[PDB]
Amino acid sequence: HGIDIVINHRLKTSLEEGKVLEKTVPDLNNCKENYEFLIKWTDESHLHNTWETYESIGQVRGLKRLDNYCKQFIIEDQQVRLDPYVTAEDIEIMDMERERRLDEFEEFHVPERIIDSQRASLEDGTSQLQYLVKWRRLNYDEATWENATDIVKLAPEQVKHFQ
Amino acid sequence: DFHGIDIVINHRLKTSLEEGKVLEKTVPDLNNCKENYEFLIKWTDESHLHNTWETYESIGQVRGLKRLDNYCKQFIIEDQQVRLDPYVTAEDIEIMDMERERRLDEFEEFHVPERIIDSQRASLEDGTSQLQYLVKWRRLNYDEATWENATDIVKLAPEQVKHFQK
Repeated sequence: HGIDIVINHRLKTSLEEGKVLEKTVPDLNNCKENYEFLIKWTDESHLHNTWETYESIGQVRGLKRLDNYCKQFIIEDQQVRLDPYVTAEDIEIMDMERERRLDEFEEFHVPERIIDSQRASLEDGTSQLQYLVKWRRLNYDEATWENATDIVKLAPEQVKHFQ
Repeated sequence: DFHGIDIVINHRLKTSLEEGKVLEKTVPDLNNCKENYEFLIKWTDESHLHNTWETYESIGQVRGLKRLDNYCKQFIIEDQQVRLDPYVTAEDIEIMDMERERRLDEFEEFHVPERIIDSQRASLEDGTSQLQYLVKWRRLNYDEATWENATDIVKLAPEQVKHFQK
């Protein structure tokens, strides 16, 4: 359960909008204090992505990934945006680049097909059905085993076509 | 003289909760809304510069709670009745998406100063003092102008401060 990919950031809960509206470039300390980050975890499909702060992720593997995300997608971004000789072109190109990128991650929590189905034996007396899910636009290497009853909540037609 | 819910502007997935929780193909009920989301609050007697994302948990015992309940009903629960419906058409979805987008674009204006109207220097309890600008916000507009800390308003709008000061 480490950081695989950082996908996005947004203003931190319980913090005034004003804080991320300043016309100066944030520091890395600004990044940790002002934002939450949408984390894709190493052990898990995009279905299990979560927004965290630096404080809530705690002592985690893959931290340099969070730092690098901050450097590129907040700090350098804001160097370009807040530059005195920034152009209207630059802004539109950066906006469309970001949108295109976020649009692609949106694919990855959608099942394309369900590939296989095993039932798991739990430590208790009990058992739970699992589906091997191929995700949209991710390859077969990234198909993951998921709880069957989550997949039915998420993708009832794809489970029907299963059956 | 208080801090309650004035307007609920938007909702988003709660921090530390898996995305799957808001990706299910069933209509949320009000308990779902309380557990799965955060909500962007405009507070009574604060400008939109002071809006914050809160959960039902973090807002606690707060005035104007009915406004959060009505936000949930209209914009999450209703919205999902229509989207996850039967009977839904491609046109319905595009219309709803556009309506939301237009609503949220308008709110964006409200934390952007149009003009600084006046300055006063506030006398603080500790014997010190802080300057205060009266800001007219874009698209608001005059009864909603607010006194703001002068230095916030330079971090936010340095040009509309050079032009106030020329």
